[PDB]
Amino acid sequence: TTIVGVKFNNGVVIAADTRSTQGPIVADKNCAKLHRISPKIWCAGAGTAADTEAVTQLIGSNIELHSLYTSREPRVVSALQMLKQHLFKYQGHIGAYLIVAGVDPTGSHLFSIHAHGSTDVGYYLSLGSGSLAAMAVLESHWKQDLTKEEAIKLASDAIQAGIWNDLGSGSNVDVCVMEIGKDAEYLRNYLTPNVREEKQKSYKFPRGTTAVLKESIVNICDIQEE
Amino acid sequence: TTTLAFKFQHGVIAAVDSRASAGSYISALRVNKVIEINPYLLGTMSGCAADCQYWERLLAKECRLYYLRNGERISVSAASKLLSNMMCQYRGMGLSMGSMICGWDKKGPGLYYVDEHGTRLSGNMFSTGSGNTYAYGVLDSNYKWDLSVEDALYLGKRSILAAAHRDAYSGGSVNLYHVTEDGWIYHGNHDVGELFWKVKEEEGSFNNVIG
Amino acid sequence: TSIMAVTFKDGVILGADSRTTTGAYIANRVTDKLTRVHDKIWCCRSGSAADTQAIADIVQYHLELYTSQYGTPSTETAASVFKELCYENKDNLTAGIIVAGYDDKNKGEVYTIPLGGSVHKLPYAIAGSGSTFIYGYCDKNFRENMSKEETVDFIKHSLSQAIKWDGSSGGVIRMVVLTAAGVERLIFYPDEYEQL
Amino acid sequence: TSIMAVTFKDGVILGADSRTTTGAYIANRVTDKLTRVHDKIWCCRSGSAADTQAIADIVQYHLELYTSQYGTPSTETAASVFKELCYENKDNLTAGIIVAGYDDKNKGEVYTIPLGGSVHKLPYAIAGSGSTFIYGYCDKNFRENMSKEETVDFIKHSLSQAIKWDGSSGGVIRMVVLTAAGVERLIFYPDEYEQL
Amino acid sequence: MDIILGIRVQDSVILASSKAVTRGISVLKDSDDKTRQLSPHTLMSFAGEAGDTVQFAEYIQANIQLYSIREDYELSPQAVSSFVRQELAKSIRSRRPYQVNVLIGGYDKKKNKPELYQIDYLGTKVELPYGAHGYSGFYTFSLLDHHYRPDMTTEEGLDLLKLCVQELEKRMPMDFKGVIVKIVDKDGIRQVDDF
Amino acid sequence: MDIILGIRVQDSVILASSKAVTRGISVLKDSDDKTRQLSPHTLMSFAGEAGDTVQFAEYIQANIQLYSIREDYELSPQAVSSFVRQELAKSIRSRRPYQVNVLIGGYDKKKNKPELYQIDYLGTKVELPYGAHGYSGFYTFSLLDHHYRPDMTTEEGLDLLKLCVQELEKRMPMDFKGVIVKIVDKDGIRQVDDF
Amino acid sequence: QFNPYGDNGGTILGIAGEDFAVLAGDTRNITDYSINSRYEPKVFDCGDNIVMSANGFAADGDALVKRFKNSVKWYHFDHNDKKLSINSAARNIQHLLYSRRFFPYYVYNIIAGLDEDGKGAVYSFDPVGSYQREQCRAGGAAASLIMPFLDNQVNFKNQYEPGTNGKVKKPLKYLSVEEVIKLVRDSFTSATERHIQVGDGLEILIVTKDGVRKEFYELKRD
Amino acid sequence: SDPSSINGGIVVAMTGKDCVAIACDLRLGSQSLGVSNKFEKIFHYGHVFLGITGLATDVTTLNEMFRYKTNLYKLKEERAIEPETFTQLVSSSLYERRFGPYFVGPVVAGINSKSGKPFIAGFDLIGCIDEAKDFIVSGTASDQLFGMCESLYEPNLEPEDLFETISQALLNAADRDALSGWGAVVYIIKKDEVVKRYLKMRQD
Amino acid sequence: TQQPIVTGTSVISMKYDNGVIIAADNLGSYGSLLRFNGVERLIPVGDNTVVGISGDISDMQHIERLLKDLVTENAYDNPLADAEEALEPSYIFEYLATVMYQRRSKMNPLWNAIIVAGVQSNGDQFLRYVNLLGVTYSSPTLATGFGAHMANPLLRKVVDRESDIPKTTVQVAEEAIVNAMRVLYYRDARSSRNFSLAIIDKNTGLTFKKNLQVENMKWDFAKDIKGYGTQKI
Ligand SMILES: *[B]([O])([O])[C]([C][C]([C])[C])[N]C(=O)[C]([C]C1=[C][C]=[C][C]=[C]1)[N]C(=O)C1=[C]N=[C][C]=N1
Ligand SMILES: *[B]([O])([O])[C]([C][C]([C])[C])[N]C(=O)[C]([C]C1=[C][C]=[C][C]=[C]1)[N]C(=O)C1=[C]N=[C][C]=N1
Ligand SMILES: *[B]([O])([O])[C]([C][C]([C])[C])[N]C(=O)[C]([C]C1=[C][C]=[C][C]=[C]1)[N]C(=O)C1=[C]N=[C][C]=N1
Ligand SMILES: *[B]([O])([O])[C]([C][C]([C])[C])[N]C(=O)[C]([C]C1=[C][C]=[C][C]=[C]1)[N]C(=O)C1=[C]N=[C][C]=N1
Ligand SMILES: [Cl-]
Ligand SMILES: [Cl-]
Ligand SMILES: [Mg+2]
Ligand SMILES: [Mg+2]
Ligand SMILES: [Mg+2]
Ligand SMILES: [Mg+2]
Ligand SMILES: [Mg+2]
Repeated sequence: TTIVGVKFNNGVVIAADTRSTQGPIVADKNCAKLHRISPKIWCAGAGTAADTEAVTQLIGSNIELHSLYTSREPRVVSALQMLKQHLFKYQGHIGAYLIVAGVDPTGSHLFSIHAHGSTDVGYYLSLGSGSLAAMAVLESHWKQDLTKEEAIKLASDAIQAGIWNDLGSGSNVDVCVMEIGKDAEYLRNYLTPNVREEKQKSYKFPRGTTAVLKESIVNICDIQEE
Repeated sequence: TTTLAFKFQHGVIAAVDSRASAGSYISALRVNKVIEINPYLLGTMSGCAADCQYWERLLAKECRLYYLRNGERISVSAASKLLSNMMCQYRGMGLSMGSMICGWDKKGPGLYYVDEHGTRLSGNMFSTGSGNTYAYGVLDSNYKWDLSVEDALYLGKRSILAAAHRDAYSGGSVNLYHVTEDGWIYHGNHDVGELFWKVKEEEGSFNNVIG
Repeated sequence: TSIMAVTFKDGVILGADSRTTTGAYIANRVTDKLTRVHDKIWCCRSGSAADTQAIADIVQYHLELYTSQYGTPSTETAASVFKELCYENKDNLTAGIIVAGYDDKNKGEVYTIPLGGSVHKLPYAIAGSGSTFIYGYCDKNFRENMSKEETVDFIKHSLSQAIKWDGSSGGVIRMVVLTAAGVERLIFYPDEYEQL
Repeated sequence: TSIMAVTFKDGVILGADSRTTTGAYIANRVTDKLTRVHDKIWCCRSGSAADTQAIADIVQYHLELYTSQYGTPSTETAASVFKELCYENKDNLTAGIIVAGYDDKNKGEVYTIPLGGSVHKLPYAIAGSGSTFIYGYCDKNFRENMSKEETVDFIKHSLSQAIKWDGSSGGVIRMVVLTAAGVERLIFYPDEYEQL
Repeated sequence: MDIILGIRVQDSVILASSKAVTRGISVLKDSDDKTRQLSPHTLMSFAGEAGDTVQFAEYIQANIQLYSIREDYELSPQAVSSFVRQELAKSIRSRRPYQVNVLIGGYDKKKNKPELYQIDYLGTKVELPYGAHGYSGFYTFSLLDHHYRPDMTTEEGLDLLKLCVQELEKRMPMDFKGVIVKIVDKDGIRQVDDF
Repeated sequence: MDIILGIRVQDSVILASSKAVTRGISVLKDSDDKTRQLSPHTLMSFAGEAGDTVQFAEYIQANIQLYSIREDYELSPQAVSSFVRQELAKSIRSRRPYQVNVLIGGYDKKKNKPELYQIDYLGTKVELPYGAHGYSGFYTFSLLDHHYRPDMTTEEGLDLLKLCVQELEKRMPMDFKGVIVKIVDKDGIRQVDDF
Repeated sequence: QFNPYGDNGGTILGIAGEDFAVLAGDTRNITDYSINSRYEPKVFDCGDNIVMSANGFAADGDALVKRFKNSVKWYHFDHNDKKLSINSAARNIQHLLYSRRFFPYYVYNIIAGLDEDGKGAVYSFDPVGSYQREQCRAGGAAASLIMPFLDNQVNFKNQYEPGTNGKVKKPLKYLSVEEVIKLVRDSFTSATERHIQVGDGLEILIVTKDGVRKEFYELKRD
Repeated sequence: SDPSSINGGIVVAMTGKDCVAIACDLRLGSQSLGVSNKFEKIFHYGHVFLGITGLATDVTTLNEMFRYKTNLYKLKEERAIEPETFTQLVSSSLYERRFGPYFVGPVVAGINSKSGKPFIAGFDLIGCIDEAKDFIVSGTASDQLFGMCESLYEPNLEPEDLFETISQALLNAADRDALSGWGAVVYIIKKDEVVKRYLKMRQD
Repeated sequence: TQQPIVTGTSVISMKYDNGVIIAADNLGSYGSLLRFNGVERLIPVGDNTVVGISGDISDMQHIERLLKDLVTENAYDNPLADAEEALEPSYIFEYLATVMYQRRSKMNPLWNAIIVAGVQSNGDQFLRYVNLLGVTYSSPTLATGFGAHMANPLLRKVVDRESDIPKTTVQVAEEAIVNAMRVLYYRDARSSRNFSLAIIDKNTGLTFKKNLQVENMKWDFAKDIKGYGTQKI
């Protein structure tokens, strides 16, 4: 997994690859690692997939209720605090490694959070197995006062470094841009540099190739009238 | 793996399955678990394939040298003992080999069981490998010394089928051999998939399975 | 990690490196280990980042509630709340914390809380993996009632050496000055402190 | 154990504490860790007492036989014989040795040989459990081409601090001076070096 | 304990269970009945860890007997087998699981059909024409696969069962001291006193 | 292997040894003869780890047969037992010891006396009126302690031996597939073909 | 503790035709989650019209190939420049592997070429030296992904003729070199998609009576 | 020892043109011993189909649990549950046992009754959703199935063509797995008709 | 079997149009202690080869002596020792690879990761890796330890495949190497600012650069970072 977060002039951008693995096998080639906690607070997750989704949905649910209770738009520091206290309580057993970003009435924010509950602040961050390849790119090309366009480029380039160089990462690049005073734009499959080439042959079989013993209609309808 | 061999009126039958596994993965559908040592000697294979192949092909070297020095063919008893002595040298070193040495010599048909511990047992009937318990069931209830070559061949064949069906690490195909005083005779490769259905219909067995 | 807190004439100064490591990988090179639990009561954190953050957050909550009821808490009181958490949860925590604060009555005070959860009031304190390499230097060079400028130089030189020899320490040297005048943050970059 | 060897203008000086421990029991409080392998080639020993004695005895034998055939050996040659023993028998040895010697051609030289059996030629070297606490102090205070009196003070102050903080170090501070003038032994007692 | 076998024929279910009980290196008993009647037309044989087996069996028996009295009605073999399975699936994730494998032989009076259910200690249920637990199946299934028909009589079922026991007695290293055989049919449960 | 028994009566030594050989969970053979004739009036039965037993027995046999040819003379049972003991005491401190326990039954033609020696794999030798290895003695020694006389006939020795085997067959969990019985007396060694 | 073994990934595939044989393998070399090389040749021409690949622990693989190439050289010296037949090479390799029975070469090895009647031959080996002639064999990391596909598309397993419904099997018609190469490329393209250690490049060595030819194809680099 | 490979078994699902297919083997074993050749691993709740591989006791338990929950859903909602909604229910139910999980590999397949859109999904033992467009695989021969599906599959296959593709993917994967086989079933699912076919295969 | 005591971190390298570049820092670490600051881990062999070594320093010094002896031995009875029969990079590597694999086979390895960089007689670039297991591989870019995870991604952006080598100049290649060394200093806890760099060109020969420093570092942004989440001061 390669996930990154990059701050810029008027907001923040996060990105991620789309590969999920169990051992050396790829389970999903186009998996979605960018999560919506609230409309303008999104987080990318690495580690155990069920945990990143579950912890994100739970805090996102409680954030929504909090927003309704307070008549205010949710803050990134609230999601950050709720996530870290939840993860700390489970002493690292909930394997969620997240990059949390968003815009709120206070401004734009970018944080990382580890499974044991520690949080970090930064202008650029990376997590996952490909975080070293991505951070190498970020440390080489990052600068203060980036534009929106420059930050998206930097973020996707950082993910690509993970895609090509880390076996735990691959396939496509997902991006989400959170700019101040605007709707957050979720760019699913922003880049698609790993389309499979055409196969040499068609493996469509002649009808009747497979040997059959019995046939039967399955009743999926309810009990009928009359 | 399921192997069996039994003495009877007209020599000895040898039957083996053909499956090879690496964990749950079936690595080979068609392995040859019988080695033709000489025209009158056979050896079955169960355990580590490398050990079975190496030490039984090395046995054939030693049996050939016996024939050249003495001008006479080696007995089944002597051949089985040479092999059991090889195992005794690597006693404890981790070899894994279970085999039956089948043949015909001056005393008539001969059958010896040999394993990696150095064990050497003479007998009328043996079976080795993960599926040997299933084969023994069919063998013990149907075996007679009065068997014909045709019926004996079928018994060994049917016994491997029984094991191939129930044992997950046995299957693929059945290799049959019939050892006589004029030498061993190969009776073909028999796919278990095709054999199962054939036997089910003709014999009426395996009623529990739908076909 | 290389952290220290030093009392001087006008109050107390906290100092720290900015390195966070996962084995040999530097997970954060610009970490802020100087943490505020009250206006003029700060702490230096070493050990588990998760543990020391969780502790400091709980302490900040306790002192905020203390303040609402009883007014400004003493540095000793803050150290006691840290201690209570570190001592009672010693089996499950890995936290080495230095507590430093400025009162007008008591002036600058420093309390160190090592792994076991014991408390030790000292003129100055050093902690973290990198502190081992500067026990000799700090003992030889520390004086009581130093000036602000002297104390800054003492911490800068001390942490410079701790960073030089300790692989788990590095980055920038952060400092926080606590006096009657207020709270001042200082930062010193590699090109400055490496040539010392 | 706290040991060090320091080159200076007129040659080289070796220094050591005198403590030998079995756990927390001090088995010998007046140990001599400064060992002679040739007239003006000495070594400082740390780690296993049995191992470092066995090694030094073998080296002394090798250099005595070298001398009978080829004349006085260089300090580098002595360090190489130590290295060969420490490197080739690394699985079974626990020895941290500093080799120091005086030639007329090469003057004062210092070679440190840590656990793995690697060799490092340095202006000065520190080793033993207590050395950790004086990396900062020694790095800040060492100068090249010091006088005899300055070098003695440097070693005295350095080992004083190492002894102060390290439980495995203590007793008297022994020193051996290697120059053209000859070989001088020095000793400094607790009442002298503790008040520094 | 060791050996339990089951076979469902045309009009009945036959259960065969070993008689031996061993403590340490000594066989304490050679006439132990490893079975409990759950209802007039439902029999359960069992095998597993010492103590747990009887404890679990008697607990199931009490529950089915309680149901029978409450409703004045006999539960179907299928219903009983599902209740038993749930109790074992419940048990496997407990602090200390009950290490018990069972066969449930019953005659369904509604459908007029014999039924044999095999359930292991994990709560793994399967309906079978013949079944076994432990190593018993390794020796006996090849014979059953060959000789079994669904239209067999009770007498033919007993003869095939004798052949299975003979094969076990020949190729098993352990002496299980023969088997007690019981038949479950429309008339209820009865024991074959000569086997 | 499992079971080996020995009894010295008035004018002979009787050895009884089990017939079973087990590989994994399957009994491969039920007619195995766990014995070797060392000399015309000396028999050795054996039990222990697979392979080692026969290997050791045949090695001892070869050595005694070599001695017999060289000297044209049969060694006394005592002399053979001491040779065997030394080989086992030698073996126990080897890189890989031979895990074999033996009974040596012999008739001394010089003294006109039967003799039974029990030797374990450590090289622990004892001369006894009756003996056993492994767990065999736990079941049988109480019967032998009660019924044994030194003036017993060979026929009485066989009857007491039958009682021992019956007790084993009742209280042992393992099926050892009966025993092969052999008698050693002044006329040599013979096998009892019906037991 | 020192672990003398490692895993360099990679996957290999041998297919025997009627009068030809192919031995293919990916060119990616890895440790854990890192790529060492995108192009590190794994299939080698060993002389005498024999090709070879030892897949698994690369150090043991290189050592075995090096020793076999050496065995071919000395076979010429000792037996008057006689051509080493594929069956003789196979038996020789068994003894090379079994010499380290108690400290094995950690590799799955395949050789390919032509038998003495000019027909296509593939031999397959386990790490300890068991071997056998085969028509079709995939080895290495993605071996379990590829073999079932080859059972279906090379030996027509579970395929029957339409209309008969399971009564008549699909006849085992022979495959051309162009047809085999298509199946090889699709096998590796599929393996690359689902196996992280497979990718970068595919190198195929084709053996005929005319000699040994090479073909290279790009694979996905992620 | 490994709970996910004690009993053995496999499940595979595929999408086609206005159709889906889901298939499974029929084996239940105790490691090497084959116990049953009639242990079906595919269940259905209305028009939503669920295949489950792994530990057999949990397969049975989860089927009974989802029958329980879908029957209540229907009584309250007054409609049958849809594949998308059921997928979330499976995920929620598995994650509630995060630290004491069911050792299973579930697979959902069906067609949304309102949109008519084909749908498949796979899960790990603890609820992570894999919502693939092409195919989902599960079980002891999942590596084999991935290789078969990835080469044999092509999008927009007609129901009778999809049947052949999924059948050959299952059969040949099972024949390279010791713990799978002993029969096989294939469900072909269209918006308002479902056909079930038992396949003839080798019984070893 | 042993454990490494005094250790050296990453060695990084890449090919360019006319030759190869290799670099490694000057640190000898003792666990987390940054013990020795003047350790040369690039060792030239003649004027056509540089061997870069990471891992155990005592074993490095042993290898250094083997190479020094190899040069001495090659000159024996060799009139063309400084010409046609001089040591090639391929000879030096194969020798080391033989030694490494033999030592692992005796369960007593040299605890190192080695990169041999050089230029052959015919002008061809040589760049190959070998380690304690005897594992060998070649690539347009090669790196050991942390360099493999952080340097290779950066260097592969310059030379992604074989066809990019002729398009890459010595200025571009050195720039990439120097940047990678800065990145490793930011992120590797066992690295130092001081390093050595060597260029072996088929035209200009061997250029060995000592006492290089990581420069142009970005740290200013650290002043704005406060707390770990909610803290504002
Ligand atoms: B990435 O590698 O961090 C990635 C991020 C995730 C949010 C999609 N993680 C995974 O792919 C994990 C790796 C892993 C394997 C084994 C244990 C823990 C983590 N995979 C899964 O969570 C996974 C695996 N198989 C099916 C479903 N999910
Ligand atoms: B049989 O199962 O004993 C068989 C006999 C051998 C001659 C082919 N052995 C194997 O299948 C073994 C695994 C095994 C399974 C069950 C019991 C014992 C052993 N596999 C191998 O020998 C082997 C060798 N190379 C590759 C794959 N498998
Ligand atoms: B310092 O090294 O003590 C430092 C202080 C912390 C408050 C930022 N701790 C760490 O870097 C620890 C590891 C450690 C190193 C040395 C001594 C003790 C502990 N790291 C973490 O807590 C950590 C690392 N990566 C991610 C999350 N947390
Ligand atoms: B010093 O502590 O390294 C010292 C130097 C030695 C040459 C006199 N070593 C010891 O005191 C060692 C124990 C030890 C302590 C600290 C670090 C390493 C080793 N003690 C002995 O070798 C010893 C103790 N008692 C009897 C005999 N030997
Ligand atoms: Cl922190
Ligand atoms: Cl001493
Ligand atoms: Mg540092
Ligand atoms: Mg002291
Ligand atoms: Mg069951
Ligand atoms: Mg791939
Ligand atoms: Mg089978």
